[PDB]
This record gives sequence, C-alpha cells and structure tokens, in this order.
Amino acid sequence: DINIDDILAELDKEVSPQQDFSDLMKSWKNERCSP
Amino acid sequence: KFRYMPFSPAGTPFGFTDRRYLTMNEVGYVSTVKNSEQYSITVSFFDVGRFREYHFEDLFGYDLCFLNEKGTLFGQSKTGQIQYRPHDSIHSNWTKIIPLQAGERITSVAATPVRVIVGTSLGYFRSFNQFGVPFAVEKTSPIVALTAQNYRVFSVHYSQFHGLSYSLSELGTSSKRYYKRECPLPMSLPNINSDMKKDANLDYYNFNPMGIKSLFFSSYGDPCIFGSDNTLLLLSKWRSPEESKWLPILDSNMEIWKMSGGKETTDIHVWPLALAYDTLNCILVKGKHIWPEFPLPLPSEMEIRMPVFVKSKLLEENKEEDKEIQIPVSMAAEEEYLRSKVLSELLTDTLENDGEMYGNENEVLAALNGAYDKALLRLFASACSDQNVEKALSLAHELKQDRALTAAVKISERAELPSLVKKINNIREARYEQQLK
Amino acid sequence: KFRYMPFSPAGTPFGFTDRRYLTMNEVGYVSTVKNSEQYSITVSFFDVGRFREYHFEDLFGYDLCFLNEKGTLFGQSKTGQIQYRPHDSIHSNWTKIIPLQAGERITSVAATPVRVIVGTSLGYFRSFNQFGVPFAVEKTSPIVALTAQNYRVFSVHYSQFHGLSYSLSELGTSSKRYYKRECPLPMSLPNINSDMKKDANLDYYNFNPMGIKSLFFSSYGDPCIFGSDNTLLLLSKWRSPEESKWLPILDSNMEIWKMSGGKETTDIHVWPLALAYDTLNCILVKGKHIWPEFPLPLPSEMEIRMPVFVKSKLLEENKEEDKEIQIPVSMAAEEEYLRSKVLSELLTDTLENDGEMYGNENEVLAALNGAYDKALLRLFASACSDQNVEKALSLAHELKQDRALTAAVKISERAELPSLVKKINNIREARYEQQLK
Amino acid sequence: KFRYMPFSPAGTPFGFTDRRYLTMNEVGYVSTVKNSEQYSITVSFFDVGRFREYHFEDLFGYDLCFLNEKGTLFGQSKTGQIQYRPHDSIHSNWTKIIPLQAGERITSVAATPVRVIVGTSLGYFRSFNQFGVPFAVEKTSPIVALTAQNYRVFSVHYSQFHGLSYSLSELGTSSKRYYKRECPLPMSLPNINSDMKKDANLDYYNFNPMGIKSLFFSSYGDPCIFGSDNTLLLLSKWRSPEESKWLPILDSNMEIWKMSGGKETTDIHVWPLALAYDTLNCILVKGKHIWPEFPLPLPSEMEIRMPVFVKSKLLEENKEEDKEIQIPVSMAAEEEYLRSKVLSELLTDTLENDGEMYGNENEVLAALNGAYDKALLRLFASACSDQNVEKALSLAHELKQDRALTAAVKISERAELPSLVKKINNIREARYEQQLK
Amino acid sequence: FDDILGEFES
Repeated sequence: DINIDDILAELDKEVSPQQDFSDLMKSWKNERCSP
Repeated sequence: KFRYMPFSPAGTPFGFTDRRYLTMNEVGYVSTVKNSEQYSITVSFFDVGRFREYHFEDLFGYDLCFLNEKGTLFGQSKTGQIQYRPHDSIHSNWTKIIPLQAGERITSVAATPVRVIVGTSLGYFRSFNQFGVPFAVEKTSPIVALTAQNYRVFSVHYSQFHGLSYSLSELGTSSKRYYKRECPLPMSLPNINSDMKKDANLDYYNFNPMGIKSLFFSSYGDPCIFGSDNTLLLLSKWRSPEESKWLPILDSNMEIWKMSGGKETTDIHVWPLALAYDTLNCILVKGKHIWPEFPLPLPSEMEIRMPVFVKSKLLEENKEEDKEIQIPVSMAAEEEYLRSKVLSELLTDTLENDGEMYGNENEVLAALNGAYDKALLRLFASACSDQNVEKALSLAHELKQDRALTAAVKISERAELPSLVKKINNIREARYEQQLK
Repeated sequence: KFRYMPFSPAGTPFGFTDRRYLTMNEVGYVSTVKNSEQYSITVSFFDVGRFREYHFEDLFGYDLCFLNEKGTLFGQSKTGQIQYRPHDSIHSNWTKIIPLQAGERITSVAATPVRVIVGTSLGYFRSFNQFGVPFAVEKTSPIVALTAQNYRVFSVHYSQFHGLSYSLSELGTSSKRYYKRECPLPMSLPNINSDMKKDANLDYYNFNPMGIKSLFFSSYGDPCIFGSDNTLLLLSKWRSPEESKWLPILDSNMEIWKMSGGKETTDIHVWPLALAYDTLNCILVKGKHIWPEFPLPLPSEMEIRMPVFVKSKLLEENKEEDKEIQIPVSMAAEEEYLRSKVLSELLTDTLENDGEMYGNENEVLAALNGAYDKALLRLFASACSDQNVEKALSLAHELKQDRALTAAVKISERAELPSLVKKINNIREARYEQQLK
Repeated sequence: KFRYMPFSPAGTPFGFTDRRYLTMNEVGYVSTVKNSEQYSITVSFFDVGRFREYHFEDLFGYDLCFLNEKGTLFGQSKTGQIQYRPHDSIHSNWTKIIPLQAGERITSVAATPVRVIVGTSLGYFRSFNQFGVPFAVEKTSPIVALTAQNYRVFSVHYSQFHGLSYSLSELGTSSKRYYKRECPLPMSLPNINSDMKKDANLDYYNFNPMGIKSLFFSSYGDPCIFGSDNTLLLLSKWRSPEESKWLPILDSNMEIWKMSGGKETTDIHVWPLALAYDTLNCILVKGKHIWPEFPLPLPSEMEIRMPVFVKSKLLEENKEEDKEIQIPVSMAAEEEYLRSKVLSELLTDTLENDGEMYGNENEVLAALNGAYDKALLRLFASACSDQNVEKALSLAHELKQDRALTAAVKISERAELPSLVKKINNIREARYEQQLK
Repeated sequence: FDDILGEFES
C-alpha cells in the first residue's frame, strides 16, 4: 500500500546559554577520568 | 421507587465513618467530621497562594454546600437554615431560615457574585441578593441539581409527571436572560441496574438517587455533565436553539478497558473533578467504595476521545500480558479528524462570541486545523491505495489548505490515478478561483 | 386504575343528594335538581336585574356546562348532544349532535362571543361558530379542561405517556396562533396525597380526579388556576412566551390559619370564582362537604398576599388568641414591597399590550409605586439601624423617587453613616444626570 | 417489562411461516424466505421498467431494510453490520459495522442520495455518506422510527419517563437545522386494551409493540404517518413556527364501514404505501392476519376525507345494502368546503416554498377555489331556505368571487330575503371599493 | 425614624 509518511514530513515542516552548560559538564567529566 | 434527596457537587457518603466530603470543584473541596452532637467543617483550596485553608464548628448539621472563589454557601435541608461565608473577613457572614411546607426539604443551592438561589422538593424556587434581600419566588418542576460560573447558571429538573429536563440562563446585571427552560434531557438513567443487580453499592444510590455523578461548566463556560454510565456529555451550539445538540465526548470504561490490556478491572473507578479544555481532572479510586477518602489522593489528567472503537474488532486486530491493545491506523486517523473538527468548532464558537482570554488560543485553532487536514490526508491516501477514486474524491473536498491538496496530488501520482490528479487539480483550480474572488 | 372524566369549572358533586351545581362564576351559577329520570336546570345570576334567571327541564342528562354574559352552553358527553341557550330571546336556543367514536366522550366545552370549542377523551379538538357551523378539527394530547376570553383560549392536557401539560393560544381572525402548546404544568396533583382518601374526600375526587376547583382569566386577561395545594397560581409573562413563568400569589391555608389567630382549624375552605385586580372572588365552604351546598351562600372577597412567612416565628412574634396575628414591620414591609412590585409589573404588562380596560389603571399603578418605595424605606431604615452599610446602599438603588432618596439621606444622617450619606447623594447625582438626559 | 425493538417501514411479521416482507414503499417491496440456515432476499419494484428485480442470499440475518431509487440498505440490529447495494453497476456494494455498546441495538435506518443514517435503542444518532464516510455522532432519547427525503429527516423517539416525542430536521449544506426537537407526538396507543390479545393482533404487537405501520413524506415533502388506530395523520403548517399542527385527514375504518354498506367488516385491513395529492396508495388486506400475505396482493388507492360523518344519521338518511351509504348534500358540502380549504392551504404552502413540483398545481388550485365557493353556496342556500339571515350573511362573507356574491344575491332574492339582498349588495359594493384601492 | 417615614407618606 501507498506510503505517505515522507509526504507528510515535507508537508508538515513548512549557541545558547543552555548548551554551554552541557558542554561544561561534558568537559568536566572527561577531564576527571582521562589519564 | 424514586424519592427526592439533597445533593451537592461531588460529595461522598459517611460510609462506616464519622467524616465525609461535602463537595469538590477545580478551586477546592470541603470536608466535615462529626463530634458526638456537633460537627467540624474544613475548607481547602488548590491555589494555596491566593487563599487560606480554614475550619469552624457547626451545631446545626448542615447537609448542603456550594463553593466559588468568592465564598461558600451552606444549608440545612430539613430545618431550612442557611449561611453564606465570604472568603474575605471584611464582609461578615450572614444567616437566615427559609419557610418550608410540611415534609418539604431543600434539594440544592447555588450562588453567583450577587445572586443566591434555593430549590425544594415541592418545586419552589426562591432567590435573594448577596445580602439576603429577597427578589422573587417561582413554581417549577422539582430541581435536582444546580451549578454556576460567573453570571451563567445551569439547572436540572425532574418529575414523575414531566420527565427529565434542564434549563440554562444568564443572570446579567444589565438583564437576566433565559436560553433554555425545562427542555428534555437525554441522560442515561441507573434505575434498572439498581433494581436488578443488588450490587451492595445501594448506599451510593441512596446517597444519590438520581445517580448524576457530577456536573460543571467547562474552562470556557460550556455546560458539562458526567453520567451514571460513566460517560462525559457536553452541550454544543447552545447559543443557537435550532442547532443546539448534546455530544458524547468521552467514555471512561472504554479507556480503562484499553489501559488494562482489554481486561475487566472493575476494581478501578474514575471520580471526575473538572474539565480543563480537552483534559479531564479526576481521581482514580481502587477498592470496595467507588469514591475517594482522606487524606486526599493526588489527581490525574486524561484526554477526551471520540467513541468509535469496537472491543472484538480490536482484539482481532491485536491478535507483557497487560499490554494496551493496538488499534488500526484508520480508526486513529478517523477519531483524530472527528476530535479535531469538534474541538475547532467549539473553540471557534467561543472566540466568535467571547473572544480570547489570553491572546494565543487562535494558535491552538490553527494547530487543530493542521491536524484535521493531516488526518484526512492519511484517510485519503488509504482510499487512493484501495483505488476507490469515488471515496478518495469525496474525501478531497474536505481538505482546507492547498498545501494539503498539493500533497493529495502527489499521493494520487503515487497511486497512479491520473484521473484523480486531474479532478483534484480541477478542484484546486476551482478553489483557487474562489480564493481569487 | 385511572379513568378520564367530563368536567365543568366550579360545579359540585351531588354528595348523596338530588341536586348539584354545574358551573359557577362572577356572572352567575348553574344549578340542577333531579326529578325521577328527568332533571330541572336553573341559570342564576349575580345580576338577575340585567339577566333574566330562567329554568328548564333537562330530558337528556346534560353533564357539561359553560356560562357567559350572552348565554349558557350545555352538553351530553355520551350522546354528543349539545344545546346553547341565550339569555335574551333575540338569539335562538339551538341544539346540535357531535360525532363520537366508540368509547369516546366529550370531556369539556367552551364558548365566547367570537368562538366555540369542544374537546374529547381521544384528544380531538373541534371548533365552531356561535351557530354551530364547524371551522376546524385537530388532534392533541387528551384534553381535560378548557377556558376562553374573546379569541384567547387556554387548555389543559394529560396522559400517562405524555405527562401533565397546558396550551395557550389565540384563535384570531388571521389564524389560530399558539403561544404555548402542551407545555409542562407545575401543579401538584391531588393523588400525590394518596393517603387522604377518606369517604368524604373520595366522593369529591371521584367527581373531580384533577382536584382543580377552577381555571380562568384575570380581570386583566391573564391565565390563573387553583389546585389541590389550596393555592392560587397566576401565569406571568404569558404575552411573551420566551419569558413565561407561573407565580404562587395566594395560599388559602396560610390565610385561614392566620385569620383563625394562627390556628390549625379543620373547618373552613375556599371555593374560588374569579380574580379581580388584587382580590379573589370566592365562596366560603364549611365542614366535611368541601364543595359548596344548597342554598348557595353570598359571595366573599379575599386579597392576594405573597407566601413569605414562617408559622413558628409568627407565633413567637405574636407572643383574644383567635384574633389574626400581629406581623412584624420587617415582614410586613417585605411582603408589601414584593406584592407592590408583582402587581405593578403585571399591570404594566396589561396596559402596555391591551391598554386601559377600565380607564383608571394609571392611578392604581401610581398608588402601587408609592406603596413600593414606602415599603423599601421601612426596610432601608431597618438596615440603617443594623448599620449594614452595604445592604442599606443596595436597598437605596431599588427606590424609584428622588423624594425617597432624600428621605434616605435624612435616615442615614440619623443613623450617623456619613459614608452612606455621601454615596446616596452620589446616586442622587447620577439619577439627576439620568433625569437631565 | 418493556423492551425496545427494531422497525422497518411497512414490513410484515413472519406469521406462522418461513417468509416475510422487510419493507415496502412507492419504489418497491423487499421479501425474504428461509432456506435451511440461510435466507434468500428478493428486491422487487413497482417499476421494473426503470429498475431490475434482483435477489441474493443473506447469511447475516439483516433484520432491518430500507429502499430508495438509488439502492437498498440492509442492517443487523444485534451485530451492528450494515450493507448498501446500489441498483446500478456504476457504483459498488459496500458494508460496514457500527460500534454498538453492550445492551445496545440498532432500531432503524434510512438513506437518501446525500446521506445514510443509523439510530439505536440507547438514543445514539450516527451519520455517513453514501460511501460510508462518517460525519457525526449525536445523542437523543431512544429512537424508534426514521424516514427521510433529500435533506429532510423525520424521527420518532420514546422513553418511559419523557414519553413519546418526535424531531424534524434538515441536514442543510450550510448546517443541520432542527425545525422541531423531541416535541410530544399525539398518536393513539393500542396495548392497554385487553382486546389486543387476539392472535393476529398479538403477533403484530410482539413484532411491533408501537403499533405504527408506516411513515413517509407526502408528495409535497410533508411528514405523514399511519398508526395503530388506522388513521392517516399529516403534520400541517410545519413551515410555520406558531401554527404547526397534526391533522387527522383520513379514517380508514370509517371508509371501510361506509364502503361495506354501513357494516362492521373487520375482516378487512389497509396497508399504507405512499401519499399522492389527496389519495393514499395502499394494499387492502383480507382475512385474520392483518398484514399482507404471499404472493403480494395488488396496489389499491383511497381518498382523504374530513371526519364529518355520523353513523346513525347516515343510516337514517340512507333508509344490495352492501353498496356505500348515502351522504346528504349538507354533509357533502360541509366536507367538501373543509377538504377544499385544507387542500388549497397545503398546496399554497407547497407553491410558496417548494414551487410547482409537477407543473399543474395552479390549475388544481383554481379548481379548488371554485369547489370551495360552490360548496359554500350550497350551505348558503340551505341557510337561506331555513330563512336564517344571520347564518346566510356569515356564509356570504366566506365566499371569494364577486361572481359568487352575485349568485348569493339571486339566491337571497328567491329566498325572499330582501334584508340579506341589501346587506350582500353592501358587501359587494365594499369589496368593489376595496378592489378599487 | 418614624417621622421620616411620615415625611415619606406626605
């Protein structure tokens, strides 16, 4: 049977302070463990 | 056989205990406890920032109660004694005792910001201002329930000799207006089950012989009621008497059946609280007694959905042990399109007459229209895949935006229906002309 | 088992006797006596000077009767024979026989200077001219009572499978217009009091299962009825069918109880005849025969008064004990203002639609306005004595004459409420602006 | 105790047999026969020149059926399965299953070229297009009968508590409009009578306890119904809000009684099919079984007639006696003037709102006016022969044509009523003056 | 206060 999920997807679709803290957490955790 | 009794919105019996809930609504709830020959009353609020919970003692044994965000009204059905309490201290409380004929009793009471209302078993209606000044007396069918939201008031009436009926009115300070007066009500009665089943829930039917579990206005003033069949009903098009109609918008039993994996967990009961837009506020009660107890359990939230499904068909479609049953995409899309349509119409009527409260509800209406076309496109594509050009073309008329019609053209191309591509483009050209006009 | 009946207003059973009354009203009364298998009918008047009293022998068993200022109409419910007798000899006495199905019977009849109506147990409505020429036939719920004034007709209908209901219509030269048709009636049936079936009562209710003593139009053309509740009910807003409502305007049990000094005497009853402005015209009946007897007593009068008092409180306030109770100023002013308001509103509707029917009603309305404001001033002064500023100010808004407002300023000064003085004069300024506009 | 049951228009019970008719109308009739654990269904037409008779085998037990000129609709009250068959091969047959609750059953169904409708015992209304595309769900009282015409739909409902009611509505292309919504319905009820326990009667009320036989729209789109008492009832003035009323327009029992020679031939029954102008299409059934038998008897026709008739007077006036009893000129003229007036008014309403549907109605209307004046002239001449000037003058006012008044003048002269001649000449002069305005 | 009422009567 005919698929339209892609047709619906293309039909339907028509730096921040939050992100920096996630990067800080990432850096902190990686720095603690690595040799 | 039937007999008249008092009521208040979503109270509980005493049961085996010395305490009970008198009433509940979105703002709060009221409870009381018996202390030998006296009673203690407590008033609770969900907006703990705006109000203070408090308590006081009653010597008179009130059995009626009504709440709003201005104050609380209390009554005694046999003695005719009543009391109104503002939530502020500044306006001191006041009391009165109302005349009653022999064996007559008060069945319900309600209040607006400036109006006070009382009803009785013998069908007498009496009304007073916020300082007890009498305004008028009227003789009607016996009243069984009352509710109000600002100046809009909704009433229910019942008689052996006149049937079941309802009224809708607006007590405008400019003028008082009636929209319906004791017109017939299509509600599902519980009497057959009470007479035959002998289920040991008889105490609830003694406590509520009408079996009307609760009633309230929506978050946008629509009249709503919850039936003894555990179904939610809403009155649409009330502004237009030749178009006004009752709509069944949610069946609780069907939800629990799916939630249980298609099983009969009759040990579970739903206690409604209030309607917030598209979502029911309710308590999920478990065990012998079909109503909640103290300390108050936390509420739940549940969305409305249209009654379209069938148990046997869904069992066949379905065929870890409690997993909720899987549904055909056709049913899901159909139900969504119906739900989107009804929601959009009700919201449109609200905006047309009363406007926006907050400044963004039009965006929800736009989202509903998008969901509506999206659901129709899935159903349309199914019809095209079945090669039913007649049904597919009939469905295409119901799509709104040319974006969706363009998608329908692509869908028709995938279905290899150039006749339908042609006729859709004829429709698109016709509707483009209508848009140019 | 229930059974339908023929009926005529304000007539009586026989009891065990050989005589009864067929119908009675403010113009006159119809009586009859049994002479073996023949009956003598007499038409009597409360103005026998204008209208000749006459009598004749009924060889037919006329069991239906209707009396007006032009003639008397008689009917036989089984044979369908009817006869009209003008009081003069300018118009002829004439007879006619109406078709009837097997087991069908004429239940009621009515006649005015412009229309004639017949009703049957099978719910058929038939209408004729003053010569008996037919106009139309219609099918309804079963008809149990009829009454008319000019082209205006009021009907009552009943079925176990359609309830108790009424119709209001005007049989105009343009067409028959329905104001209300088979709308539910808010009246207490006598059989609600099932346990009162004593022998003396049982004869009356076998004679009149509906219990209603009479039904008629007011002096101002408004429908009115008196039922087993021993209370006179009046239909308000009948000229505006969106707004219609029934009003309990006088309880005979309360009045006789008060008139006996606040006592439960089981010995006197009221037989209504007609309502003339504020006063019911009626016959006082005594003893077990709750229906009037022979010779007919002279007519009496009683004023309408609102049902706004408590028996126990009245006795305690009264505390020669047979003399009618001394009512407090508060209760008196309360009932006065309500009665003044009701009477003013009903008379306003009368004059705005039908004009002055007697040529003096403007004076009556002005007197009612004076009584209304004076009643409110008593209540206002009481509120000022209680120092409830808010209730006093609310009462000030309900006054109608600036003179009363000025008196309220003086009362407020005596009550030492300068805030109330200020706010009242703000109201007087606002009303002065309204008077300037 | 009572139980709700399904209905199809003019279908028969089985009797003591393996075969029955499912529904019958102006298009055709549907019949079925048992064949082992299956049934064979045949669709027959009264125009098999346009249509083709066809048949198929039913393995579902479709207990409901509806026929129109586009196709045939079939339904199963217990399983909820439905099926539509177009008569043409242009469009396909299709099936669907409706989501019935436990304890619910479909009571009746209907179909038009634009819509398909389903109703249930629990008062649920569901609507679809001719392909099965769903549109809406609505709640009423329990539905007991359905019929439709283009966009107009007429529904009947019943409750133990609300009684008997009807609704009239149009699914307009803009919106659904209610003309009347669950207003009370005035039909006679058979079952309380112990005489209904006759074998042939008892089978029908087991098959159809309502006692209705069929219901349909007129040849001008007005609701009609044929009930337990064998009277044809038509809703008049339905386009008028304050004038809509039910009219008893034909008593088939009276016609059988007269046409049999004034005789009680209860061995004859009438099965209704459709109404065309003043004449009803029907089957005349003879024997014990009140429903038509196998093979189907031939179509017959009967005229509508006003209920003027009295058996005793007609027997006396009449006094080979099986020949239809004589009717006096007075009765004939009275019945004609009533029937002419009724027909003219109904046809006037048709042309004012529906226009000329057939292209000859102005001619029928002109003939009706002539018949009306001529009938009144007969009654006028009778009044003049009685020398009743007032009755003759009142009848003269009812005449339309000045030509009729000219005839009335000449009749008055020969009746030797010069006062009536003068007064009619004044009327003729006044009418001519009015015509000159 | 009765004199203001007797006022209001006059």
